[PDB]
Formats: sequence, C-alpha cells, structure tokens
Amino acid sequence: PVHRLAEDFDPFQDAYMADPAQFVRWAREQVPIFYAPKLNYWVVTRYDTIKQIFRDPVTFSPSNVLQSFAQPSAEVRQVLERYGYAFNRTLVNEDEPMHLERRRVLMEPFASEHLAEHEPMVRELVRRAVNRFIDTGRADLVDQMIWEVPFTVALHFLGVDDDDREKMRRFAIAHTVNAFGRPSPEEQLAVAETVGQFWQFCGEVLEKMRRTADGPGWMRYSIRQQKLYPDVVTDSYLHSMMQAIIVAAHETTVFATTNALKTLLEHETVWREICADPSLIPAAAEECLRYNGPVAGWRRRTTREVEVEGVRLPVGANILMVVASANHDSAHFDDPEFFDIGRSNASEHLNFGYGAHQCLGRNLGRMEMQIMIEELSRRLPHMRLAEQRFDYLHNVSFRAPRHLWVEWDPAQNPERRDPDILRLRQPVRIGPPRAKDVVRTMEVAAVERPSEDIVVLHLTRPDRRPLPRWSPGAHIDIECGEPDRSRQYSLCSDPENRDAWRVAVQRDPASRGGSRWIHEEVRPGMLLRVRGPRNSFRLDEHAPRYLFLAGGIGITPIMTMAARAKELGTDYELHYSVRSRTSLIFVDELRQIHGDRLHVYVSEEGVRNDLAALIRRASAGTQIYACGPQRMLDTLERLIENRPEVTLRVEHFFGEPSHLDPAKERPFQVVLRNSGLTVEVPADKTLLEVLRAYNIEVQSDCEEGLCGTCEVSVVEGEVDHRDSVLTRAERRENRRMMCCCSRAKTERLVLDL
Ligand code: HEM
Ligand SMILES: Cc1cc2nc3c(=O)[nH]c(=O)nc-3n(C[C@H](O)[C@H](O)[C@H](O)COP(=O)(O)O)c2cc1C
Ligand code: FES
Repeated sequence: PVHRLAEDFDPFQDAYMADPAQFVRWAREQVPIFYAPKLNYWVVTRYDTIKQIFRDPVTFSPSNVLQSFAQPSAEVRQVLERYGYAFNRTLVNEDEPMHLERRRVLMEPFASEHLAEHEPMVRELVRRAVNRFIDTGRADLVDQMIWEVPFTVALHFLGVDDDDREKMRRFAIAHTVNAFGRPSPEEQLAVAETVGQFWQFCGEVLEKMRRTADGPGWMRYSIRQQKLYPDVVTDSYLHSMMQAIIVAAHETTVFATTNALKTLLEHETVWREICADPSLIPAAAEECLRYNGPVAGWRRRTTREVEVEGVRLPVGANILMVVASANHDSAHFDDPEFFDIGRSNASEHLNFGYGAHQCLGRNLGRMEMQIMIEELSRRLPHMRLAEQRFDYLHNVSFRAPRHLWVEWDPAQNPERRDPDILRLRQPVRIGPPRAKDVVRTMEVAAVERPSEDIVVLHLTRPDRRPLPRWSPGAHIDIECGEPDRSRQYSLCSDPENRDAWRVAVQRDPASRGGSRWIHEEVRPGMLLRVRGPRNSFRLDEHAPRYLFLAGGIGITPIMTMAARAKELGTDYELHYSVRSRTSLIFVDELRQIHGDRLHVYVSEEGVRNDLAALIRRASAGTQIYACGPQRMLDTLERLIENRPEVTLRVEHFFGEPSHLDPAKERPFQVVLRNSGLTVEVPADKTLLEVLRAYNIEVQSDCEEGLCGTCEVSVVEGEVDHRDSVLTRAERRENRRMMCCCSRAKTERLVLDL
C-alpha cells in the first residue's frame, strides 16, 4: 500500500536515521514524489529530480533549510526573546541574488592552497589520538579521535578560542536539534534555553573578534570584508553564521568519517584492500560518501508554482529531498547497493549539494576523512567492530552513529614489528579523485585468440569474488602498460553475471601503442589495471522497436543491447557485417540467442548490407543503435537527418584524438550560470583545466575527445567542437560540449554548471 506509506511517513525514527535510502526505497522505485502529512512536506527521492532542484535556487529557495519542525510556543518565543535570539540567514539558507554575492565576497579562504595548509595539523592530531589508545585493544573511535580532529581543525579555521569543549558540544547539540530535529513539547523549553545561550556566546565571540579584526580565521576575515561590503556582510549575517558555522564546520565531517569507518569495517575484503594499498583511500572515501554518506535529507521551498515529477506544486510548498536516496538511485549509479570502491562516478554523490550552494568546506572534509582512514588502516588493520547497538540522534538532515566501538589484539599491532610504518605518508587528494585514482586490479582469467588480430579477454577479481553489475553499452578502460595509455573497450559479457567481464580487443594496424601492447603482452594470469565500468552509450529500454547495426569489432556493445532487447521482449533485428570470415566473433553464441533475428554479411564473399534500403523500410518509432567504422556511422546519420520519425544513436571507436595546439587557438570566456562565476580560458588551457582550477567538479577520462565523460551543458554561445563523440546534429544544437577539448566560436559561452 504505497498510499499508506506516504500517509505514515515520518523520518524522526531510527529506521530513517540508520538507512534512509532503504527507508524510502519504495518511493524511489514507485512514487518519486508524495505528500507527507505528518510533516506538511513533499518528499522527492530520485537523483535527476534532486539535481535539477539544486540547479535552480530562484525557484527552489533554501529558506527552510534551517527551519525547526516545532510550533514555537509563546513560551519558547519568550525564552528565546530573553537572549535577543535573532538567527536569520547565513549562507546555506540565503536567497538569491544576495547569496551568490556574499559567497563571492567570503569564499576566498576556502581555496585549495589555504586548505592544503591544514594538512600538517590534521596529521599531527590524528597521530596524537591513535597514540593514546593503540595498546589498549578496545576503543570508541568517535570519542577517542573522530570527533576531536574536525572539531579542533574547525575552531582553528574559524579563529575561535578552544577552551570549553563541554559547553561547545552542548551548544552544538541544541543548535542541531533546533534546526533539523523535532523535540517533543516537554523538551522544547530546555532546548530553547541552550540555543539562547549559544546565540549570546556567539555575540561575545563576535565582539572580541571585532576588537582583534586583524587576527586569524575566517570570521575575522568576514569582519574585515564587512568594512568593504556593509550591505552584503551584515551584522545579522555575521552573528547567525557564527552560530551555524561552529557546528557545520565539524559535525558533518565527524559523521562522514564515522560512517566511512563503519562501512569499511563491515566489508572486510575492502578494508583488507585499503590496508595493503593506501592509494585506494581517496576512491574508497568517495564511495563511502555515496554508499553511507552523512546527508539524509535536505530541504527547499518553492517560490512559484512549478511542476515536479509530474505534479503541480503551489507556491510555498515544502520539499524534502532525500539525498541518501538519490545516492542509491539505479538511474545514475549501476548496481547501487554494491559497495564498490572502484565505482568510477562515485564522486557524483550529492552529499555536498550541487551548484550555487555547493559545500565550501568539502575538500577539507575529504582531506580529514582520508588522513583518519589512512592512519587507522596502517596501524590497526586487524581491528574489527565490537558488538554494540548503534544510536543515532534524530534529525532530518545529518546521520551517523554516536559511537563506534572497535577491538583488536595489540600484540599483533604491525608497528611493533615495523616501527617505520609511522614514517609513511600517503599524499593527500585535494578534491574528488581523478580517473587514474579510481582503478581496480584485475586478473586475466582466460585469453582466446579467434583470429590473428582479435583477442578476447575474460577478466575477474584476483580472488574471484563478485564484480558489480553494469548496463548494456558500458565500457572499461585498460591501462595498456602505463596509467596514461588507457584505452576504452566495450563490455560484452552478460551484464548481470558478476563472475567475470569479457572484452574483445582488435589489434589496430596503426596502433598508437595500446592495442599493440595488449596483443603483445597479455596472457592468462596477468594482472591488469582497469577503470570503469562507465556507460556513455545507454540503451533506451522503452523504445517500441530496435534496429541494431554492428560493423566489425563494433559488435561488442551492440550485442549486449540486442540481448537486452530480447529479455525485455521488444522487437529487434541484429545486423552484423565483417570483411573477412575469420573476423567473425561470437557468431555461434549470437545464433543461439537471436536465431532468425541475426543477419551476417561477409564482404570478402561479396555480400554487403545495403543501409539505405534497410533504413527506408524502418517504421516510425524505431530506435537504431549502431557501432562501426566512421564512414558507416556518417552514412546512417545522413540517412536519418531526413527521417525525423526514427532516431539514431551511435558509438564511435575510431575517432581522431584531439590535441590542443595553443598557437592556433584564442582565449574565450565561460559563464558558469549555476555557480555564479565567470572565468577566462586562455589559448594554452583547455576548458576542463580551467574548471578544475576554480574547483568546479567535472569528471574526465581520456581527456582527448574520444570517450565523452567530460560533457557539459551549454545554454548560450556557439561551440567550436573538437571531440569525436557528437553527431553533426548534436554539434549544431550547441547544447552538449566535451570540455576536455572543445572551445568557442563566440567570444563567450554560458554553461549550466
Ligand atoms: C565533510 C562533510 C560535509 C558535508 C557532507 C557538508 C554538507 C554541506 C551541504 C549539504 C551544504 C549545502 C549544499 C547545497 O545546498 O547545495 C553545505 C554548504 C556549506 N558548507 Fe558543508 N559539508 C561538509 C563539510 C563542510 C566543512 C568542513 C565546512 C567549513 C569548514 C563546510 C562549510 C559549508 C558552508 C560555508 C556552506 C555554505 C555554502 C553556501 O551556501 O554558499 N562544509 N555543506
Ligand atoms: C567507447 C569506446 C569503446 C571502444 N571499444 C572497443 C572495443 O570493444 N574493441 C576494440 O578493439 N576497440 C574499442 N575501442 C577503440 C579502443 O579504445 C582503442 O582506441 C583502439 O584499441 C586503438 O588503440 P591504440 O591506437 O592505442 O592501439 C573503443 C573506443 C571507445 C571510445
Ligand atoms: S574526457 Fe574523454 S571526451 Fe573529454
């Protein structure tokens, strides 16, 4: 009864604190928006919907982000009024256009080079913490380390004197309950009193800072910015922010790190991998954020009528975005319940939000997670979770257990046998991990050589444990002898078969070295560094009819799509053309599966597939999926550019790599509309490199126009396309753009970033 579940929905309970993505799985799957009467909120649960809401803060205001779920009684008001409580807007809950202007004025101390200066402090505090308890054999990781490290760092970043932690903790709990919780009525007056005391304590801190405004920390810097921008950095802002940022600057980092260590210790195989290889830590942390992140729900309120998930919402409608649900959305993350530290798009999780309000401290929080995981993985690889109950403080937005008890045998501490482990340091990842940071080590279980220039590889985990599932069209990248010679190969095994992955690698007659290395070097039992899967050629599973066209080695993604069409029961034909009979691969398998829906054309025997004839017989609604040589794909796109009632999707294997030659190029201007930022791209930089340098997070893989991972959305201007992914019609729309290589025809571009 999905209508009953909506009626009863109530996040203030252990089940939603413990696993909010499971708690709303029914809605993510079947009811992507519902009204929750116990809250007076609309609840949304899918990744695409939540990302769009984040993109549009004019329509979807963050005004209710810090809003209490209580009354307030006149007694509560009166308690609050005694302290002059006037908490108003900070950054996270501020409306446009004021928000972006204040962010612009205040964001500089959050720059990479400043945040990297805190590394020594984080390392020293983590080392101190673990030294205290390393020999005990039992410890609560939260009260012994994970809470104090971000707390200490945060107050130092802020310039707040750190001398009364029991009072600060008391203050932080009350603020959090007040902002995100639902205290019962018999408890609200005590909460209100502590909130008032926190407000007045922040008044005192602020007044001491005003008289030392040249001292350190971000709050004194905001006071100095007030002198220059008094209408932007107000007294109301400064006082409200002081209270909110004392909590925000540590609590969520504590929670993320608590959740990460719990998830890692619950997956012994993965924990053992990290303990043998610290370079996995940036990718493992991102997937901990994706899989078990500290953000449950986040809020917005409509400022106009708007349709959402096919429902027309009135003005002022409250929306709860279940961010944890989005991070488990199978439409964006294949096999989302699989905890996969090789997951190549893990950093697309929404724990840091997206666009205008995107978390300013996120790379400091990442660094703290990484160094804490590192220290524990080096010194306590043999610890395990003790038996315990996990207790969660109820609130709608942030979730972690309050304690994390672990136990180990100190006589097995590896530093006793090898004390120089204490001198090792894994250099820290600033920002999300790059593609070459997200790598799985695989074993070549078998190698078949059906023809002189095709090798079929069967790839498994070295331990043969299960692999994540993928979806038709996905590819992996194999590092062909070095990390900077990575090549894409389409997965062509069964996407649900977790035992192994199959690829077929053609030896290229003019190899730049990649497929040549595979043909000269790969043998069963070898270990390969593999990235992905990533899917840039997804099958629309709701088409009425399919036409699948494979030219040569282009059969590899196409055959996974034809197998899927069969399983869905949709009408399809599979046409497979080769030059030499010896180049046929998988034909016996394909005949068994597809029967009389398979058509094979061997051109050395004089047989070819007349595409103009085959397309003019295609009926309206048909989706054509094709992979083959460049000339075959051009032909299909000329034929389809005059048949609007059929659609074409192509994947290019043989594009020409892009290469920036700055002598032939010009600077251009890019406006990031959602981030409220305008940057210049000089002649010697790609757009991708400039986005990274402004900490705009964009995923990339080949970085040379071939794989399409770096695509961004253009809303104004004319693109000078340099990639090999887009069709001509796509190029002419001036919407999609590969930022690793493409530039501008107009002087400026406007991006939806
Ligand atoms: C480590 C885990 C962290 C998480 C999960 C987290 C979460 C968030 C979220 C969800 C937002 C709102 C995003 C949006 O609406 O688009 C946010 C904003 C913000 N965060 Fe974080 N945060 C973390 C760490 C930090 C740290 C360590 C700091 C400060 C040192 C911090 C400072 C801020 C600020 C100032 C904003 C306001 C940005 C704005 O509205 O323009 N965050 N954070
Ligand atoms: C998305 C994508 C999928 C590809 N799939 C395959 C494949 O399944 N088999 C293959 O031989 N080449 C495939 N290629 C081409 C290879 O990635 C690679 O360019 C080719 O092996 C030539 O590399 P080389 O010049 O270094 O030898 C694919 C390319 C792309 C962009
Ligand atoms: S990263 Fe491969 S196309 Fe840009």
